[PDB]
Amino acid sequence: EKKEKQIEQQKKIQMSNLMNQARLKVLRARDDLITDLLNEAKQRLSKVVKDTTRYQ
Amino acid sequence: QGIQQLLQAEKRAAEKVADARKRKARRLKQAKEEAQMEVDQYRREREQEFQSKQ
Repeated sequence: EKKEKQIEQQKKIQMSNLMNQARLKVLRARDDLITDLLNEAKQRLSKVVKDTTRYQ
Repeated sequence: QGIQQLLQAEKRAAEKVADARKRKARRLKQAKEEAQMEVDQYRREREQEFQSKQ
């Protein structure tokens, strides 16, 4: 009951740590989808700076 | 004669309480060690439940 209950707890920590890293990977994947959207917006505002009549 | 043969007849019964005690010398010690040999049931159970870990 020490050999069995410890490995059942340690597996259940291991399973719960797997869903934590799976949730944090897809949440961090949602960062770069917004980060490049802000990055390409920074590029497309520079094209407004290039032409003069809309920029002034 | 009478009295000397009677005390030697007692030594048959006087050695019978030694046969009483040797039957509680041997039986006490011999079955303690097969009550020590039941740890082999724990040796086979641990490696069989090691497969449950495996």
